[PDB]
Amino acid sequence: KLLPPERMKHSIKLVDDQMNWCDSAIEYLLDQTDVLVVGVLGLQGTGKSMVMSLLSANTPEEDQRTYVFRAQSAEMKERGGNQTSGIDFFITQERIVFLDTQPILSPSILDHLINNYNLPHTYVEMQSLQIAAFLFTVCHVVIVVQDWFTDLSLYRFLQTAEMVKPSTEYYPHLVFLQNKARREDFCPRKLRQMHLMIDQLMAHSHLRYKGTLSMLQCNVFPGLPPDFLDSEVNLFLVPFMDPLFSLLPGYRGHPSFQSLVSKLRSQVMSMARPQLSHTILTEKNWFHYAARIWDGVRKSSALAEYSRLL
Amino acid sequence: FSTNFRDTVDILVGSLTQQVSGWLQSLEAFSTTLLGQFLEDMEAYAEDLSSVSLPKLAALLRVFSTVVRSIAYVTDVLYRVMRCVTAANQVFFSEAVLTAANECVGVLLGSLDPSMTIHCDMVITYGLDQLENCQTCGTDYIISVLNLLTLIVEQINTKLPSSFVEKLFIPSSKLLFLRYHKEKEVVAVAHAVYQAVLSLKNIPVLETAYKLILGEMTCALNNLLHSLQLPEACSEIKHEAFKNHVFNVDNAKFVVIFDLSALTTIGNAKNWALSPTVFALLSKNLMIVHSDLAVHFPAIQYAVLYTLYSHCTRHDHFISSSTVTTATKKHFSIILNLLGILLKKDNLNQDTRKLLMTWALEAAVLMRKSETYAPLFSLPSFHKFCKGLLA
Amino acid sequence: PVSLRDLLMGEPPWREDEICVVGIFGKTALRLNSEKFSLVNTVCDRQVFPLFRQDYSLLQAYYSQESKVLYLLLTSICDNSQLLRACRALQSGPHAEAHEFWKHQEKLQCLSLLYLFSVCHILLLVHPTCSFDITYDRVFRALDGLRQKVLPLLKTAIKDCPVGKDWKLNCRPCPPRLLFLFQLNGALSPKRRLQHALEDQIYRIFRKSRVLTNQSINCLFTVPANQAFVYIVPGSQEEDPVGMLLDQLRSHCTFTLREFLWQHVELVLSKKGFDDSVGRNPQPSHFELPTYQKWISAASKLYEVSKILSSIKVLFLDIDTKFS
Ligand SMILES: Nc1ncnc2c1ncn2[C@@H]1O[C@H](COP(=O)(O)OP(=O)(O)OP(=O)(O)O)[C@@H](O)[C@H]1O
Ligand SMILES: [Mg+2]
Repeated sequence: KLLPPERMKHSIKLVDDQMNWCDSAIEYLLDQTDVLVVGVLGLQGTGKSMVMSLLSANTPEEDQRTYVFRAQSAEMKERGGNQTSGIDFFITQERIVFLDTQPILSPSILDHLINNYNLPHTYVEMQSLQIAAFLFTVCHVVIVVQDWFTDLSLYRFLQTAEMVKPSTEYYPHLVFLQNKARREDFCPRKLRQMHLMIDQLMAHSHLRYKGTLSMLQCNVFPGLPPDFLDSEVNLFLVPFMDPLFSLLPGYRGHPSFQSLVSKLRSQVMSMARPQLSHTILTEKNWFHYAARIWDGVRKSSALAEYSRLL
Repeated sequence: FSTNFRDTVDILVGSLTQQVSGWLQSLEAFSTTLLGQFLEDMEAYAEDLSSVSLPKLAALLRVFSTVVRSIAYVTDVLYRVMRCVTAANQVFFSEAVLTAANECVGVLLGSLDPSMTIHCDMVITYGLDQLENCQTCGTDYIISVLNLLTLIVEQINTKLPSSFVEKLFIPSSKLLFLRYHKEKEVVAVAHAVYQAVLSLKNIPVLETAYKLILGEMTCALNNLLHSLQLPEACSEIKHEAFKNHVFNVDNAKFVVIFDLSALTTIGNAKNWALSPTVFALLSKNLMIVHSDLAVHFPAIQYAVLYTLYSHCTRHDHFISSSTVTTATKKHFSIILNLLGILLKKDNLNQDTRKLLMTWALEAAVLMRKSETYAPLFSLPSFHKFCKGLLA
Repeated sequence: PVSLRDLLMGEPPWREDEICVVGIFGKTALRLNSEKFSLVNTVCDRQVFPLFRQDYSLLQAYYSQESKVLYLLLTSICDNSQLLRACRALQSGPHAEAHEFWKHQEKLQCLSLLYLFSVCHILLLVHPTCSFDITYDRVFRALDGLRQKVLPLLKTAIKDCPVGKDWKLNCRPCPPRLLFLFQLNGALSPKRRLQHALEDQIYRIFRKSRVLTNQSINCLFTVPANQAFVYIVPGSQEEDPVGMLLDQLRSHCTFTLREFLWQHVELVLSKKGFDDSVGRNPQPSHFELPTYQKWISAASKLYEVSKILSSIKVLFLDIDTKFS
């Protein structure tokens, strides 16, 4: 008489591709408290869907055709199109909510909207800003996935999104995930430059991008002392897919993909869960709060002010 | 057939040269008297030069090389004549003619065998002159010059003066600046040059090259240590040629890795009596890479361990020994001690740990195969090795 | 390989030779070997740039006699090399000072880009990933209008030049052709399909944003209508020399970019020019083939350039500042 409610096999659609709410996740929610919400953000081919799938209910040794979050297929890469649309939803058995996100400012959505405001160009930017603000106001942590280092345009977008957010202020933690890392990026000399650039580029961001999720203490660098870094921000690197002398494998210079994925998952799960509103909330209450926030963000006033400026 | 080749030569003397060259080579006295026409033509053109005759000279050189390749006292005379006619045209400075001449000289020199006393001063000065002015050259001229140098070194064995290699491995030498090319072919030919130089049977001419290489490695290591805010070391293998020089972090790492890879020529030999033994150099001289350099520059440590493992695995880890036998009577103990000390550490990388474990497994499996290696289980290095494996 | 400012001040061997100007710009990731340097070395087939070698903008110039072509490389805050130095300087030496600093850097980069967009024959934009940022569409939209407010001032300084007639009117030799270069970055014949899809997407996006028009005169740049203008550099072991050396050690212990560029260079070198107009009524496009001294006579005057600062201050962080 204490069996679990149900087990989710595949992620559902929390928000339709037309920016419409979809109330269909209450069937898998309970009345428990102390819930954790994780969101993702990134460009078109960064790999947010794969990261979310591997961090929620998947393993690297499994296949990409059975992932909880649909990933880009080989036939789709040749056409230069996107796969994830709208916002997804999935909750693991540990009562951890995972939220996916479509690419921001991606040319695929723009091209699809061409054959369908003053011009059909600021619409994509506003949709991206709306999603960023929503994830920044109803999620406990947000992970930013970057295909390459220093895009120089994501920081400005993040600051602008946080400046136009809906609303003793609450600022969720920010995580910088560098996907498809190489050996050259796994050196202390380059690490210092990376941390310095990240810290100097977000000096007045008001977000919690430091003091938590320190990969230096996760045994990634055995002999690297903590004082070697002026300010270790929350940055993590994810590498590319992976008689006796002649059988020695090649030298990669970076830890195994599975090891880093497991470490990242453990660190994400062992994170804090601060309060969102000025009251305690449960799973159902959190769902209702998120729905109300999305409804308010859609018919907001700051967005119109920013729209007349473009 | 005597007159049939004339039409082919005339047609080829005008991207399709490969087809005619292959056909002529596969088609097959008269050649002895036929080469005289080309020799006289080149001599006349060179004399009249002292500028549109360059394409003709290049075509003649290419056809001459093809006809000679299609196939013993006039070889030196013809080689000297070709070298003089090529060096005479030192005004136009055309890369095509130089490349063709280099290929022709290379094939002509390779036709004979290293069992004579041909004139080497002219060839040495020609190669040095071409190398001293081959910095901002094309991708093919550099490869041709390096190939010619390798062929010259291989052809002249035990007769090359010490001055030849003394001025070839110095900072002012352009050879050291040619290995920085992005193309893999240039790096491959450079490594081939290093291998040919280190594959000499003359100890006095090889000792200077070995010392120069060691000095360069020491200079790069010292530069890295200084840039990492640490005192210098390895002062027992320093050289005067590299007393004061500056190497960047990336440049120093690249130089160290290149030298370590080049040392495999003598490290992987199949049986070289030098003062600093390769085993001692990679096991006792370069002991600072595991203290602090293994954290910021693990590539150097991995390369050193890889070359040491490759050199030790070819001699059965020196088990039978535990002249050559007496000199290697204390190699297994050192290997075991090094493995134990490295494994007992807690600041090792994944690749380094995997390599060390593979080496340890190979050594262990090796230990019990013999029934004659039983006394080797009482020495302390074995206990340290077991402790490292357990920890 | 010398600075542009140090080249205009100073020729007899090539005083009058027909050449083509090729501008190189775009973003670059944090790496030892930059994409622009490798591109120049591969195109010239020689080690032009040796390996291991207030404002944050730089313009480098290099002449190639074997091909009679001039290359103009642009470096700004977009590249990680300059961004790292800027951050390091800012670390040692307020929410209002940083904003002004970034705004000034962006304005300087925009001015340099505008200068390159009027003294180049063919220009190419690089990128570290296959996907192209749509933000560029806005940058160009904010650049064209800028030249419209600076064109009357530029033609006044080059009035006494032997460039010609069309050059003095359009302040450019001919409508420059823009090329796009991307990198595989581990993605994925599929390459041809990906290139075609990218070209179609770029053309549609640029046409919708009104950046590209039927007339090849009003627009600041055009793209070919029947040839290829998008190239994807495949992965190779050239990058990270340490890895290549390790691979070599392990082994011992046990179209094309050039053609892609000449396809367009042969047109300008043959005086034919460019013709891109399918608006049901094409019109002739101005084109000129100046020499070394002839090109420098105008390049120096354009580089030396009162009212430019005032016009550039009216044009991005401006939206964010206004909203705040
Ligand atoms: N670390 C990685 N190593 C190798 N391949 C990867 C890596 N991350 C992602 N990929 C592959 O590259 C592509 C990235 O797309 P993916 O499905 O992971 O999500 P995405 O790029 O966020 O998608 P969307 O276009 O919806 O934003 C996929 O084909 C995936 O298999
Ligand atoms: Mg996706």
